[PDB]
Amino acid sequence: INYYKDAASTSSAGQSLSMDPSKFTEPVKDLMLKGAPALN
Amino acid sequence: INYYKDAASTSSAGQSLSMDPSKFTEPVKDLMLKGAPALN
Amino acid sequence: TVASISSGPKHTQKVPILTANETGATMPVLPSDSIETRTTYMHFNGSETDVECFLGR
Amino acid sequence: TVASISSGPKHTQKVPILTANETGATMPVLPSDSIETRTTYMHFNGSETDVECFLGRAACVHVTEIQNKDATGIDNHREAKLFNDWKINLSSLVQLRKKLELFTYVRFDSEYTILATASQPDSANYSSNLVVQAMYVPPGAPNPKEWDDYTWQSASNPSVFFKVGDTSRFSVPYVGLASAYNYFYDGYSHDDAETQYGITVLNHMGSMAFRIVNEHDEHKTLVKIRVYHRAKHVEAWIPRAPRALPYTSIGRTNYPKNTEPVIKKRKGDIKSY
Amino acid sequence: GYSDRVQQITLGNSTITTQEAANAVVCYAEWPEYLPDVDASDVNKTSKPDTSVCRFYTLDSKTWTTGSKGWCWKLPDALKDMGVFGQNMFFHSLGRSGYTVHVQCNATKFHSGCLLVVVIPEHQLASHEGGNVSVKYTFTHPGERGIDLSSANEVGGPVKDVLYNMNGTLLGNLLIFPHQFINLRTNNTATIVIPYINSVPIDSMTRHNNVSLMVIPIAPLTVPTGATPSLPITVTIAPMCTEFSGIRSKSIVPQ
Amino acid sequence: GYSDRVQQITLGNSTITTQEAANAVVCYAEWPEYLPDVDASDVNKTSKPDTSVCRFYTLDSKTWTTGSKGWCWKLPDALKDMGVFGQNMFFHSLGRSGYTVHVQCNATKFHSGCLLVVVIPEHQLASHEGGNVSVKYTFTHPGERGIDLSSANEVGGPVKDVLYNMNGTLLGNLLIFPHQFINLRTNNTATIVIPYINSVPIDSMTRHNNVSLMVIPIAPLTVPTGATPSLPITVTIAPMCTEFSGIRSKSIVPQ
Amino acid sequence: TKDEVNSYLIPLNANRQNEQVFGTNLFIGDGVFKTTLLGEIVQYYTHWSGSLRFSLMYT
Amino acid sequence: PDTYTSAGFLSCWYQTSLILPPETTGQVYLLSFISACPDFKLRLMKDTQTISQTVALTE
Repeated sequence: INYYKDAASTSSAGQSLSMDPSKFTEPVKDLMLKGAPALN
Repeated sequence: INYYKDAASTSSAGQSLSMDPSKFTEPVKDLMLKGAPALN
Repeated sequence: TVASISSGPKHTQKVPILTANETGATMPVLPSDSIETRTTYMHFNGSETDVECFLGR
Repeated sequence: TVASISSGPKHTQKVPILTANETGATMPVLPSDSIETRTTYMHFNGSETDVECFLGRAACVHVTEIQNKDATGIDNHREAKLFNDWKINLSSLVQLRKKLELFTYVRFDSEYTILATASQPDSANYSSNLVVQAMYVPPGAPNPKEWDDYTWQSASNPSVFFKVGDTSRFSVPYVGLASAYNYFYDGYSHDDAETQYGITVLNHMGSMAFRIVNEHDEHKTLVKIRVYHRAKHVEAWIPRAPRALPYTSIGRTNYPKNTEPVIKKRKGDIKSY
Repeated sequence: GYSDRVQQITLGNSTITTQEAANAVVCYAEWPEYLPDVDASDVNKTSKPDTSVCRFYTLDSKTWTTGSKGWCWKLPDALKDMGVFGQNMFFHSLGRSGYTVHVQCNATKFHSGCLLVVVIPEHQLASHEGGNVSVKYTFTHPGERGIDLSSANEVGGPVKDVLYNMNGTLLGNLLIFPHQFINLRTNNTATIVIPYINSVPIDSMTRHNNVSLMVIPIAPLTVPTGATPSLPITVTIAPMCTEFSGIRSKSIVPQ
Repeated sequence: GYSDRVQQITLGNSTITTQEAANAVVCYAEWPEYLPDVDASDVNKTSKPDTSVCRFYTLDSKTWTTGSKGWCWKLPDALKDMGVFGQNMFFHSLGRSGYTVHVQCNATKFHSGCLLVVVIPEHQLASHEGGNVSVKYTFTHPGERGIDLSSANEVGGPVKDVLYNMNGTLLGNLLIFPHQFINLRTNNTATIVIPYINSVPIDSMTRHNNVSLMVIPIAPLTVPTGATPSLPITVTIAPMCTEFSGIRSKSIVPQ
Repeated sequence: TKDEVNSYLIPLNANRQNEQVFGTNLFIGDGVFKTTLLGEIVQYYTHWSGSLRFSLMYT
Repeated sequence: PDTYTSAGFLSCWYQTSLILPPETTGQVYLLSFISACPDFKLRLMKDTQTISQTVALTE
């Protein structure tokens, strides 16, 4: 129950439960498959 | 939920969301169209 | 809500920027009447300028 | 969810453990690519590492102090700590600062808690009960000059009145001018040859002025204000390397000269355990 | 017969071929794109010179020697004088751009050495003075020359200490930023595509640089016996999806 | 209430309003348009800076006095230094453009005078020396200053005799070219839209001017009694549908 | 030097050519703008965004 | 007024020049107005520097 009118006044947000490290761990242009050779 | 009986005791009103500047910006008797000459 | 529409070159007989202020009106001229604009949205309602808000603290 | 699958002997032409790090990727290698594993489940979600959780607890962001005393003959209230302002910041006490600067741009609502306690360091008959006034002074508002100016009327400026010993709590929406806040900014306010670098006006979260509403009693009373800040509704972009050297200034990246080695030297060889 | 190894990038009227690449990085897995209306604020129609600005400019070459500490360029600064890109830059109030960065360094199978090529969004430098000394404008706008981390401290300039990234963080952790290594034994180029990253939809190109490109020797250069002890490093960079807006008189900037 | 008389032209980030126009001429009844593929030869994609080059540049003002003979500007020369139009010009090998020309001269209902405003495609000037003396480059590239037909013969310059249009034809017949009069009693501006006219699809902007704009007093200026005897004439011109192609190093031209 | 009806009037000189009639920066919360209704309201708020309409009536 | 946040300049020049009819003389004036387009946004209310006081008023 929100007792207040504005959105800033609500409690903390709830877990992204998004999670996708590939923008950080695999930003390569041509896709690399694990097990296939790195450099062909 | 109002806890009180009288109307003065309720919280602030809620946004007019009315908004019509023409009583102030265009109080002319004969309607002016933008693009048409001001004085004919 | 659009804050500005897209508008391009103009070569008209219809000039929205020439007016006669002696009339007492403020003609509703916009950026797109005199330069070439691109679309943009307002993203805003004018909530905090409502008189209830202005006199309500 | 499985944390590890079962995997047995391998004799392949398909080697997942040989890679080329020059590419910039971190290939997702697992225990089961190089030893024989058994199934196990995660039993865990990673709840408490969510950025909302990481930045979402109150941190002390500021300690100031004001006193209640006879202002009679004081030529400069501000200077007597008759009242005091604070331009809001999150980079003056380092604990929260290092946490925020793990990210480049950050967007959140703030919840402030203000604790005020009183001290009476010299002989008093009693402890008086003072009410503090905290005014939020956005840039362009008249700033208080005396502890009882017209400014304190605060007819258009949000202000909270609470008692010393108590706590005040309110929450302010994200007041940034841009879409997020840049705790880093590799720019200037204009192309001036001598303008300041790094410190910008899009990390301004306003500013706050404190005073005691009470007139003076016979003794003097020291009131010390602690402002706590909790981020709620957090959004963070672009992770960066954590801060290694100590901080020297609000808003610049500068570290102190003749600082000490930050990497612990081995007591022994490279070969040592 | 496609290898990760050979590549061709054609952009405008200019083409680059590498026969010894190590894939390419696209920052944060996003490719440069123009500014959508839903994200727009300024009402001005923007100018998109296209092929006259989105081509490859090769900056002047550096020389890696055994004593090198590393070099640093800022964008869009490094290009402030390249062809029509630069003119547009000084003439509009606001502009926006992504880039393709191609760093080149070839040697032989007897050399060793490894450079880190990294892009840091919003790289705010530190003053070597400490305290709250600022870093003057000119110092953070070296132009095509870039900053040479093995040059001496100057007054009003930034600190040039490599183990600290010019900001109080350790060299070792720069790997959290989009980056690629050039290991003479593997690699001979590094290519990174940079999407436009800012907290505003479009900004000023002169008062704010939005990425520093940094090339840092990490495993020292080691040449074969009686080889000349140095290799040149060349940086070629191409603006991509550039847009300029708010045209007028032509900025005048310090120094 | 639309009159032939009032008009607004908005082009780029600039707008012109006239409350005393006399219609507008569109050369040969054709409006500027880009270069179609069917007509193309150079294989290069062209650059269309759009709003950054297609706006109105106002050249410096002239002063009509009772002794004036007339002035002459060449295009694209007159604009060789205006904003990004000019940069593009020196930086590409080829370019193409149409223009809107707006000539302004206001007075009062007591003045008299009438100017001819005419656009001449391929106006090859004559040497005042006769014979086969050429007219040097600099002389036919006056820039924004234009040529002042009442200035003195110079050496290597063109002839400036008005009854002969600077080429051996009579002033009276200039009316076969797109033109408009400014008759103080009627008119206060002249506007001509110029489509691109050439025998090749695109050309060099520096070695060849494709139109001369000419403003010539024909009925002498006559001011009311004890009025100052002169009026300023202003020329504002806007490139329209401009395209540049074959970008490179940046031309260096005489003088 | 003292408020007068005359500071609302921008003067124009006959026969000058090429020259400048007036100049001002656009800090709507200060300077010329500051006492106007727009200026006066803007001052009740911290941030503004939007287009302005500046018109000149000739007399 | 703030730098980073600054909005530009507004200037006005003779394009050709003012010309008075016979029997007429002197300066002419322009009146200038300002208003906001429908585009406009204002936010985060605060107190105006345009009004202050030193003692409470009375009747």
